Amino acid sequence: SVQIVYKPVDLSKVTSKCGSLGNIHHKPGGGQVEVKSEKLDFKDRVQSKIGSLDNITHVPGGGNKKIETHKLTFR
Amino acid sequence: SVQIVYKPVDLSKVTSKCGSLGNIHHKPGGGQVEVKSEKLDFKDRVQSKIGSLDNITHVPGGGNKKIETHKLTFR
Amino acid sequence: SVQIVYKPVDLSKVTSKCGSLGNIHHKPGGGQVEVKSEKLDFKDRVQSKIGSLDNITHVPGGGNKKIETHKLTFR
Amino acid sequence: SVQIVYKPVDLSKVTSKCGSLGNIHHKPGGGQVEVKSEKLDFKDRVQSKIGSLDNITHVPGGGNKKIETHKLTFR
Amino acid sequence: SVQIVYKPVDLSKVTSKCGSLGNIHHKPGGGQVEVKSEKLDFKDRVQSKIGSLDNITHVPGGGNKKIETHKLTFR
Amino acid sequence: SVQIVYKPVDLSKVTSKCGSLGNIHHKPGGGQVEVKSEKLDFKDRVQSKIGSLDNITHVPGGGNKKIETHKLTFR
Amino acid sequence: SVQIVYKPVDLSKVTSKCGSLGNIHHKPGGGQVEVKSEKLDFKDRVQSKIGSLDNITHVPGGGNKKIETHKLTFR
Repeated sequence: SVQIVYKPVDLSKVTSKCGSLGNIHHKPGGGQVEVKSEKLDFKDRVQSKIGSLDNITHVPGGGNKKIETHKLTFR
Repeated sequence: SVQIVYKPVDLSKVTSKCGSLGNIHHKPGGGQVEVKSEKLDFKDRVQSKIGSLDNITHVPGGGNKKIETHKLTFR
Repeated sequence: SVQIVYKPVDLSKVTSKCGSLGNIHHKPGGGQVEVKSEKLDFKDRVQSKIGSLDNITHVPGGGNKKIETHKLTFR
Repeated sequence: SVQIVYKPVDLSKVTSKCGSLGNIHHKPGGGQVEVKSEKLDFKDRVQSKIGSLDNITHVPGGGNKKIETHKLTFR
Repeated sequence: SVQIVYKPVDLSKVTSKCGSLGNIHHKPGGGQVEVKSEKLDFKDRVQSKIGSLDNITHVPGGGNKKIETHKLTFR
Repeated sequence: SVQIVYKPVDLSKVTSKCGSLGNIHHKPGGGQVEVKSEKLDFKDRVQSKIGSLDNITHVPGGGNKKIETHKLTFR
Repeated sequence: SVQIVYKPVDLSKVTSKCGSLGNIHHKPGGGQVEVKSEKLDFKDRVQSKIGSLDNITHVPGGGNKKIETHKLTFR
């Protein structure tokens, strides 16, 4: 016989108090990109950017992240 | 015989108090992109950007994320 | 017989008090990128950027992260 | 017979009090990148940047991180 | 008494033989311009551009110029 | 008495033989310009560009120039 | 009495034989310019660029120049 008991408890807390965020300026002068890739062959769970000129301004009032992977494997 | 008990408890908290967000400016001068890719062949769960000139201004009042993958596998 | 009891407790705390964020300026003069890659062949859980000219301004009021991987494997 | 009891307790605390953040300026003059890679072959859990000219301005009011990997393996 | 004789002779020649002109490509990625000029005051024979984002493709089969200012001033 | 004789002779020649001009490519990634000029005051024969992001592709089959200023001043 | 005789002779020659011009590529990654000039005051025969991000591709089949200033001044 086998018994497995997986009873994790999480009363955890992730938080911020953040006042004014204010004067965020993001002013990029524009570059230049070239790519040559005579053939491509992607096959499983692939994430790809091949050519890109990508600006982001990401200004979250909180932006608090909490990743909580569980895995229970029996064989 | 086998018994498995998977009883995780989560009373967890993810939070922000964020005041004014205010003057976010995102003013990108526009680049230039070229790609040559004489053939492509994508086959399973592929995410792809091949050529791109992509600006984002992402300004969430909260933006708090909480990812909670469970997996229980028996064989 | 076997008994396994996996009962972790987490009352943990991740936090910030952050006042004004204020004058963040991000003003990049635009570069130049070239790539030649006569063939590519990606096959499992691949993350790829092949050519890129990517600016980010990431200004989270909190931005507190908490990664909590569990794994219980029985054989 | 076997008994395993995995009962870690974590009442831990990760924190900051951070006043004004203020005048962060990030003004990069734009470089130049070239890559030649006549063929590529990626196969498992690969993270790759092949050519890149990437600026980041990451200004989190908190930015406190807490990584908590557990693993319990029985054979 | 005074005599002035202004008898310049010009049998001059300005010329080109120019075959095919062919594949001129002019593909500009679009910039960004800002100007602040709280007051302006222009007064004689002024040529001005104050803000501009101006592309030209000027492809004259000849384009030969010949400027020939004379001036004779007596007092 | 006075005599002045101004009899310049010009049988001069300016020339080119130029075959094919061919593959001229002009592909500028787009910059970024800012100007602050709280007041301006221009007054005689002024040529001015105050802010500008200006591309030119000037491909004359000849483009031969010949400037020939004369001036005769008597007092 | 006075006699002045100004009889310059110019049978001069300016020339080129130039075959194919061919593969001229001009691919600038885009910069960034800022100017602050709290007041300006221009007054005679002024040529000015105050802020600029200016690309030129000037590909003349000939481009031969010939400047020939004369001046005769009597007092």
